[PDB]
Amino acid sequence: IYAKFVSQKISKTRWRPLPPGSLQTAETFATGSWDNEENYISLWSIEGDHQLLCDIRHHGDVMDLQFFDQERIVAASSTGCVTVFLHHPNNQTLSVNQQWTTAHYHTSSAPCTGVVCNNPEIVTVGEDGRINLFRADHKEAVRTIDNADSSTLHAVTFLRTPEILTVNSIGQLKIWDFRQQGNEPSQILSLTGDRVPLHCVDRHPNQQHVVATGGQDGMLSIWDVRQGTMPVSLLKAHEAEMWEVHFHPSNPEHLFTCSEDGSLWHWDASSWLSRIEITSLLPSRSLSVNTLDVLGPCLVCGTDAEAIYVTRHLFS
Repeated sequence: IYAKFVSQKISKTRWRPLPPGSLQTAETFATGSWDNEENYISLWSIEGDHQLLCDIRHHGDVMDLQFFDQERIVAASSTGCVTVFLHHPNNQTLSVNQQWTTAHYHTSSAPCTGVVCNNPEIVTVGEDGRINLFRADHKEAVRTIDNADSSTLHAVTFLRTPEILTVNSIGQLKIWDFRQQGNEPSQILSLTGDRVPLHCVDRHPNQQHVVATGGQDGMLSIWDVRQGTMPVSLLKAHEAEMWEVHFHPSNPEHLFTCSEDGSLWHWDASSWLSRIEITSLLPSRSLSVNTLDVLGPCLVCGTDAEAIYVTRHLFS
């Protein structure tokens, strides 16, 4: 593993997906920054090293970031705007491809807090309680659900599309479907109480009913949406907020979490619904680790020390 300092607090880091049926490992990743007057979305290509491929100014903090496909990156802004940026296949520059400037708003600006992609669909959530389904090259949302909750939506994942699951500031998981009538969830699960925000969620890659969430209190919870209103497992973990949680996409016996307390943990259960081994990957006294991504043996993460950490050799 190695660090590179980049003069911006990094909110989001994501690997560019590999061409289908590629045998090479990930080598390009995107970053989004926050807490600057001038925030950026940047692309980087790879003692290891990486260099700046191109960048673009982003208005507002980068609240979330996902690749939609190899060339399109979707960003959520603190302004409420959702933007598709295009990385050109031939000239490698970034440009604004399309956007929904009123994805989230108060009727005042409402941050877009989460986005997930399943090409051609894009799903977004925000502090206005709106849940949007967008499709590439459609000017208007395909569907918007106006959630009437007094809580704040913090993150979203697909279950089986067009079914989704959201988590909120009072510790509830809510399930929705964009084909549904009305604005109510189909099911709710939650923590014991209303005092513990959930900040992140990820679905298991092969078991569409299994999700992991991370909380204000640093704990990892595992849920089975077929089973009751409560978690299956509640595991002590970090000393402060868990900001992201990811199942490894090709071997989900591995799972990764990161925290405000400066930690990034590699959990190795090699089932989550039933002795898990944990390794802490970053140095002691790191500032908040805001984000991570993993693909094959490659891990990238970004911190409030204005650092990006990379390894392309997690298992060798």
